[PDB]
Amino acid sequence: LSSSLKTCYKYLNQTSRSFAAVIQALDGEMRNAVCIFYLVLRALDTLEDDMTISVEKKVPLLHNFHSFLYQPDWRFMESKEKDRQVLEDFPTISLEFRNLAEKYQTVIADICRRMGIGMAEFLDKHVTSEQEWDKYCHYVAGLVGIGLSRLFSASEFEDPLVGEDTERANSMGLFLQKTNIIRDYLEDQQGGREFWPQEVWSRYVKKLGDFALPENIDLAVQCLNELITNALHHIPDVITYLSRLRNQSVFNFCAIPQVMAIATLAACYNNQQVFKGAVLIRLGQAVTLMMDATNMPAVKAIIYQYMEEIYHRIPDSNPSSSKTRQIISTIRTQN
Amino acid sequence: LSSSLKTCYKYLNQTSRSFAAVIQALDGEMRNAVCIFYLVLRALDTLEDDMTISVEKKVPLLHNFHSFLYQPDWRFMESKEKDRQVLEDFPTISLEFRNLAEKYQTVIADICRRMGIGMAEFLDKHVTSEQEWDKYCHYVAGLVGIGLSRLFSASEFEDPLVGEDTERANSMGLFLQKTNIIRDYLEDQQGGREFWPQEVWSRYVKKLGDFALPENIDLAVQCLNELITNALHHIPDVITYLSRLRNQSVFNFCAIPQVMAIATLAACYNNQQVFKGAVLIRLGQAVTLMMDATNMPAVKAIIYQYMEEIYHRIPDSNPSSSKTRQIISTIRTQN
Amino acid sequence: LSSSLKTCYKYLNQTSRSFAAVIQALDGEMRNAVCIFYLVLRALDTLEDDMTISVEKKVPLLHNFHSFLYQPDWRFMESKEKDRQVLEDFPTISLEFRNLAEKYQTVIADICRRMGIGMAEFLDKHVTSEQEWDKYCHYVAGLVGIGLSRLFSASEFEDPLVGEDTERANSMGLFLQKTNIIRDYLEDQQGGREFWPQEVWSRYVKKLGDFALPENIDLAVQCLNELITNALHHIPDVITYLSRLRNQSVFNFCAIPQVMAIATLAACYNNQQVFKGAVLIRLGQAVTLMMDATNMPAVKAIIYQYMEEIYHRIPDSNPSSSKTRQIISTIRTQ
Amino acid sequence: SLSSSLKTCYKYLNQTSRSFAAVIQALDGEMRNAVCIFYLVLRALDTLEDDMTISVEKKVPLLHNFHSFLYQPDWRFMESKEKDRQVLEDFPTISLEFRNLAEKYQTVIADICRRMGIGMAEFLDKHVTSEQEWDKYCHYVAGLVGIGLSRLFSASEFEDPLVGEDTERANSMGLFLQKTNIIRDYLEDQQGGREFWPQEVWSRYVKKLGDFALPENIDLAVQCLNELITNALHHIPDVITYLSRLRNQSVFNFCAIPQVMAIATLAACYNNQQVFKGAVLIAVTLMMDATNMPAVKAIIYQYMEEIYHRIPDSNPSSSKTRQIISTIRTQN
Amino acid sequence: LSSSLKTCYKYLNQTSRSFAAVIQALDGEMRNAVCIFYLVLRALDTLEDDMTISVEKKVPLLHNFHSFLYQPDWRFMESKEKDRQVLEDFPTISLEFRNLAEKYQTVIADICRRMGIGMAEFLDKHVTSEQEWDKYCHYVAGLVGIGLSRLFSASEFEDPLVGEDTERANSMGLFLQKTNIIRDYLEDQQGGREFWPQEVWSRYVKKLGDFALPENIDLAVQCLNELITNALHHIPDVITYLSRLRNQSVFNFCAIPQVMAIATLAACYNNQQVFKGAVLIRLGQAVTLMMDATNMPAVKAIIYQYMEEIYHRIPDSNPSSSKTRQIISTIRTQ
Amino acid sequence: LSSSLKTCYKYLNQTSRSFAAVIQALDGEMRNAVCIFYLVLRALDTLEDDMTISVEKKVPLLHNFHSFLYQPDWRFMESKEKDRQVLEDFPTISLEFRNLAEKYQTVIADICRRMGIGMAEFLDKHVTSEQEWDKYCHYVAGLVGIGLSRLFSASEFEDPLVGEDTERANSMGLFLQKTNIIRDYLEDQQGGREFWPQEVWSRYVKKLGDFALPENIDLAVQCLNELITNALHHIPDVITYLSRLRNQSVFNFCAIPQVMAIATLAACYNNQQVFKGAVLIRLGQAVTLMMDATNMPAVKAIIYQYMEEIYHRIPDSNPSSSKTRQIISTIRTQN
Ligand SMILES: CO[C@H]1CN(c2ccc(C#C[C@@]3(O)CN4CCC3CC4)c(Cc3ccccc3)n2)C[C@H]1O
Repeated sequence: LSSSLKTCYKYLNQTSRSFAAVIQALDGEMRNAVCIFYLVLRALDTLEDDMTISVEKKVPLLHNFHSFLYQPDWRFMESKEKDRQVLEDFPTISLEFRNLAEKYQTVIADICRRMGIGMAEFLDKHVTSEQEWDKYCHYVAGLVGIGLSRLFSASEFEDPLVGEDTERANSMGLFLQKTNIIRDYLEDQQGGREFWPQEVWSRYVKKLGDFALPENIDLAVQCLNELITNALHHIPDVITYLSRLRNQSVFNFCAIPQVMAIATLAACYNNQQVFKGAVLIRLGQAVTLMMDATNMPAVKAIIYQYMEEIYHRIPDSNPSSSKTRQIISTIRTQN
Repeated sequence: LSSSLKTCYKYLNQTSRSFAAVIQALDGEMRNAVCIFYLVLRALDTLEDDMTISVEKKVPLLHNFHSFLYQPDWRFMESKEKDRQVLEDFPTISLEFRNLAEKYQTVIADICRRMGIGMAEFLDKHVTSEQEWDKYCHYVAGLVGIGLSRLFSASEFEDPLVGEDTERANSMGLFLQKTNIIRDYLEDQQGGREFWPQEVWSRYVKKLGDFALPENIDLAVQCLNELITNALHHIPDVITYLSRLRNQSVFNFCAIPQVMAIATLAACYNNQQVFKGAVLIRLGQAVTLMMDATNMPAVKAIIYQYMEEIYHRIPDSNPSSSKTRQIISTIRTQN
Repeated sequence: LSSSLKTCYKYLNQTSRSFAAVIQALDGEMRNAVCIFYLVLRALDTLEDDMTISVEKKVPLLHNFHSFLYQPDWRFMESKEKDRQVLEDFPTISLEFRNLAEKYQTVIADICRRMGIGMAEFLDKHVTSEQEWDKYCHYVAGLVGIGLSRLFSASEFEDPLVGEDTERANSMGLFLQKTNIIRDYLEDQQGGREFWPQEVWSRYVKKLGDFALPENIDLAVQCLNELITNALHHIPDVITYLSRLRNQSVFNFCAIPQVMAIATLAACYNNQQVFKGAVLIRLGQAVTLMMDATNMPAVKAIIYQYMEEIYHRIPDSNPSSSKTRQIISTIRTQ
Repeated sequence: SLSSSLKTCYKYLNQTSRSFAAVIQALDGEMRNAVCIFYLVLRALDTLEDDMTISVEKKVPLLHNFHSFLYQPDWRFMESKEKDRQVLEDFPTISLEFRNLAEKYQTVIADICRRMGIGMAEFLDKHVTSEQEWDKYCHYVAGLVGIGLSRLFSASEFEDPLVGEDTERANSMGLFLQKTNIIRDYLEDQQGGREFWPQEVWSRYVKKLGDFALPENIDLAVQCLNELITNALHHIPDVITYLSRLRNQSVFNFCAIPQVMAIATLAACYNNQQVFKGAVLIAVTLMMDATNMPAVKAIIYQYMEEIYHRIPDSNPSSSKTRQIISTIRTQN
Repeated sequence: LSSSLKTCYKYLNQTSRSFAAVIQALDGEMRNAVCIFYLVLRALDTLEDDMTISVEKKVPLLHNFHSFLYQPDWRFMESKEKDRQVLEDFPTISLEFRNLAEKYQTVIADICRRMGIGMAEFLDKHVTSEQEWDKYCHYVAGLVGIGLSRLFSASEFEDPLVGEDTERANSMGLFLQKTNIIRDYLEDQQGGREFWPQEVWSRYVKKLGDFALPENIDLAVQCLNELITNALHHIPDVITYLSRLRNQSVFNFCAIPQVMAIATLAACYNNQQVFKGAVLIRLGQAVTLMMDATNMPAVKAIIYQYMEEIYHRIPDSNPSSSKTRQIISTIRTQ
Repeated sequence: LSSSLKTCYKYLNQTSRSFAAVIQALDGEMRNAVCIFYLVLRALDTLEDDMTISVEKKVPLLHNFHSFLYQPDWRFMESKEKDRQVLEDFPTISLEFRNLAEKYQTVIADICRRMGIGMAEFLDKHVTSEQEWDKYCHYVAGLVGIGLSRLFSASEFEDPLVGEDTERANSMGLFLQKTNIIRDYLEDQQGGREFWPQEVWSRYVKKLGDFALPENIDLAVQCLNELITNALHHIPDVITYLSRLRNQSVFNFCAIPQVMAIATLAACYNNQQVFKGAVLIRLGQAVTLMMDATNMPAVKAIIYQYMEEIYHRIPDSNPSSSKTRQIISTIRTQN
């Protein structure tokens, strides 16, 4: 009934392309909790992205963002990004945050603190190792999967296990983040951002930006398949995690984005287009045509169908061909 | 093995484009009760539309139609309409009506009696105020939502509350009827039928027929968007009503047509093609692709997706622009 | 993390174009049990189809196939089939089979044995009568539907009532098989074998190969509608059988294949393309574009929409029209 | 408000039914009225069969056409002198509600009424002789009813299609109840001039069935009582199988409770001289009711042991009784 | 292991002869929420019944009782009633109240607030019409059935439709209350408390206390039967309300007390003993002892047997005979 | 249709007045396993209790009994007990023991082995401390609770937790055993056996037999209430144990005997009749009557009512009054 809450949801739909719909469809207290949660992370993320903010002035913000949640008057009017109104009109957001049950804000604020730490940390460096890729993805998405699970277990809509297995929840976050990192190479590159792991791309070319160069299209695709193969290893945890949910609204919120990500990886696999523009979500085969992602067995079938689309297009001489068949074979056989 | 019951279903399939399937999919008792309810209403509508029937002769028929249900031999042989078979062979349909449990009989007859009254009432006039629009929609559709709701409750497949809350039931009907009226502007025009509320279109043109003329397309679309905005006010009730359903076959029957109507309004909003012919139902955003309208959370997600599709296309100039944002905001925040 | 199990699933995906995913989606012990069940039946079918194997050497292999399951070192390297890797490497499959629980093994073996016997029977004869056509289908598909039902109950993921209803489980199989046969006419014509009952086509033309003759397209399409009408008679049992299920993974597994088959028949009905080439699962109505085969009410709606897509195309010319409408009518009032 | 005719039917149900009104009224949705009406028409038919003031010549056509009177709106019978005659004199009210039932239910009920009428007519001139004939008679008046009820459960979709298809198990449900009642109502019937115990059985004990009423034959009476009960016990395995297939709670309650009461009646009558002098009066159990399958099994097993340890070694059925009880005990 | 919570359950058992067991049997959070709810109502009721508290002092206590839940030190030490311990040690009870989740606190406080106003309203008067009887029963019990329903839904153990149906929840309360009021005629008369509606008993006697007079036994039993007939009218709602429940612990909690009340009315119907002391629930027709009140179909059967017990004892001469038959007919038929 | 298996069931019904029915009602594989388990224990108990079998002969019989299960022809023809038939025809029982799945054999044999040793350990002594009472009861009943639980988990009709939590399984047996020992005081006394713990009764009289003396009735009842109070301490575990069962047949089997034991204790509490003969079912209350022990909530309510029947009788002057109120209070407020 609130006017500020009405504003929060307006922002959610303003800044979110993939989650407003499933968030708003969440039952009870999760609706506003997840909604608010998304808004604070957006504002936080909007800070790390504004390069017009000196590193000397930005480190503080990231580190003490979790504290601005309790500062009714706090805000930021010195941002030029496109999602500024959430910082400028942050008071409206912080307000609703404080209207949440403590237990929920005890989770959201903890994550905001821990994320701000990781984000600041990677502020003056790029991802080198695959281990550091995980690490970075942990700070910006893995902790969100962890934070979301704890919110679910806290509302009691889901068993406490969900919130306890930070590992599985971590994978949920990593799979989405890696998928988007892979798919947005060109966009990120043209923006001056580099997220692909140097220890992986340096085996192909001198510098990451070279993949934007058409003469390197063959090497680029090869690196793409290696990165995708890497992300595929999280699928086992995704299935395990999804298979433990019992609340329908929570399952949709969780399953749908994951399936959309898997669908994106299948479309991007061995696809030169990843280096020319944006990629389009191929719906599944003739079987998936008759099924959606709202029940576990169907989500399984859909995933397996997307694996065969990848498996069937694997180039014999691709340097990762063996690795790709290995993980896919593991996904087919695991139960 | 009843030839008459078989004949009824043959008729159901010959006249119901979008309901035969979901109707025949209803569990047990509701199947025949809803099939027959559709057929009798179908016959009533056929009489109501037959312009070759003099008013003086049509009024008593609409008024007394409900009584023919109990007259074994009653039938109408002077109709030229396409679906005239349900009138010429009414004895077959009325016979099955009399075979339904008494509790379903009383609901259908009562609704038929009240609908006939309202249909005759609007035979000599057109819709003036937006209030008359609601009254007209109530008589030919709202009452149907209420009738169906009463059958669902009486069958025990759904809670007593579904049949009791007539306002929510009424909204289900108004939303479908308003959507179809908005969608079929042109077709009705080329038929001497005017359903758009006078007190609304008279603010853009002086002759409803003027919207078909393109010197006014810009005004016609303004009127179009206003009416759609009116119709959107029923969605909160539609969500509330669907949220109370617990029987899957009933949920399918109720939700699917509602979701299709919402998809339709989104495909007509600020769309010039409405005044040039038929419109198509673009799928639902990337997410929707993975969601069937067979569970409440999914239906919500879908409904929100469409709301944003409309919200994203609101011209700042459109005279209803702020009302359209207002209702959409109320729908997305309201839990 | 078993090596041989991973291989079985590699063959599952390899040989099956439409069951792999739904099989891998099955709950607990049904997963490997049905996968293995599909591979063995696959190997067995591979033999029957291989025409290089003599009529005297084939019969034995068919009759004893079920025993090979317990004979570790048993293999077969003298086949020219595209899916011979299952025969050549049968030990990998027999091993995992032997790793299944006793309850599952029993079922699978029994079906293989009975199927074997049946397949041998039609090695020298042909599909003459419709009753005969049911007989064959019962052997190559009907019994499989029963085996699956039994596995569901044995797994106890489904009520004991499922495995008991052998009559409708058999119908599940008969419907799919008659459908594949009807849709795969030309490919089977240009292949050497004919599965369409002579008693039915013999009343249309003198040779099944004659349907491939453009100068008979009419007679062709008419014989087509006639057979399809025959397959539609199984739908009531399919609906009843599916209505009984309570496990989501089992329902998806049973319902999606059946629905696709129905979509198939609706595409083939009164269609010439069944004789020139192969058909497309043309889109469904507007409503169906909303639902998917994962819950019974939705499966009913989808079925009804295909029945109407067919019914509205019935030409009152067809010697079958009367019968086509008759069964659909029955399907509508159930 | 709605149908006062239906209210009259439930009034008759409670008027004529001593043991089923409550569980029938408790059935879910459609089964409720269908089973109520089914009970009432059978009750009218039985009232005609049992009325001895109606000559056999006049009675046979009524029994043969009863199933058709269901479709004759004004038909009724005003010459019955039986205590339950109100259902015949006001049959129009009952057939009216019978005709308001969905057709799939009418079909089942009329069919059972038709077949039962034929069977009842067939037994008006003859007595029950062989055990095979005893089953036949029980099939007509009760076996077909179990079959009828089962077909209604499947037709309603509250139970699996199998329930109505397995006519043998459904038939056993009826026989067990009817044999039990026949065994328990020996005296009452003898005093009414009606004989139901198989002649080929009681003849091996006395010359005239009415002799068991005589104290000087009590020992022989009890021996016969035990042979019949022993016979009746053979239906239990089928009863258990039947109940174990039910999935609807209201249907389970309706089917099991009557069967348990009948089993409790046999246990109370076994080797009991009371069956021949007056009326018979019906510990782990007392913590359980007959509303879930495992509990029903337990209750049945307890009753079986009650009979088992009471079996007189001298009794000539002694071995037959132990064998069937052992068979029930070890049955899966 | 809270000592204060330990004390609350101790108080629950000291004051509730017929609810402690089913309350302690409730799943998860409903357990404490309903225990506390019972205790605070027990205190409020003791205040209402204490005739040593003047009306001008009592009105504020009743009106503001709900606010006392949030006053840690509030308590009442001037009561002479038998259950005054909950009032004298109210802080221990209000403490556990404040420990309950906010969603439960809100429902309990709201019902105390509303009940406080209703009780106060009736301090200066006796129940007159049957409409007034319903209003009074609504205030002291109807609101509790409504409150309990909201607690069930708030805990998620029950569907939200349960708390939403205030009409039937209200009937659940009126039924228990009217039954107790009927049963306790004598005990209330000897206590100087009159609850039987005046517009009803004044048609039989000059003073409600006259029913305690042996020479009016006949006019007393008739009034008794008229009140029971009135109470029977809530059974349809009771059955409807119970059919909606899905959680076993909640079902037992709601069904058992209703069934005991039904057994009580049957025992009291046309029973002279009502005016000479308490009445014994013995009851049980054939079927009964082979089924208890823990599943809906059984509950229905048990209720039907009790309705038949009453129906079979309805005297022709009784002024309510027709009405009594009508309502039971309605119960058994629909 | 095995003649040896039905002979086994004949013996079960012949030697078990209160478990034969619920055992026979057990689902699938549990049925035979539990039937056989009961028979072998019945045979073992028949040896232990036979006083015509010398200590010299008995010790080897109790210690090796478990091995006789594997010896096809082992039998014992010198028993003078009433149930000697199971010993003389042991090959029939052992044959069926060996036909059970190996996993069940492991359990049954293990328990017979452990029980054998425990019984042997007590042939030469009486029960002294309360710690020893627990030990004796563990050997003859607690181990059975553990064994039965392991059979349930092995069969998979119950979760592995049922079999793993041996402490709760042990409590189920101790409760029943302690209840039987309390109830059978007088019968055992006239039998020459003493089971009441000496460290408890000695604090009241010189010899256990003195409680049977009319002049010691007051002291006797006091002792009785102390032992009963002791037994009540297992109730929380009984509730915990039963609350975890998922299979209806297993629930009935475990719950009914437990509730019956609770009713017995309630009936014996502060009851002088315990020392003049036997006692029985204090028929419950008004709430009880309306509920059976086939669902957990109902079992809880039934148990709580009996706790109150006891609570209501605790006389302030009983030496154990405070201890009795304490454990009962603990039983009331534990979730
Ligand atoms: C409460 O939710 C329900 C509301 N629904 C409605 C509402 C109204 C109608 C209608 C209608 C008509 O009067 C309009 N027109 C077409 C059908 C009849 C006769 C002429 C219809 C059509 C209809 C369907 C089935 C039986 C009767 C009518 N459906 C279906 C669910 O969304």
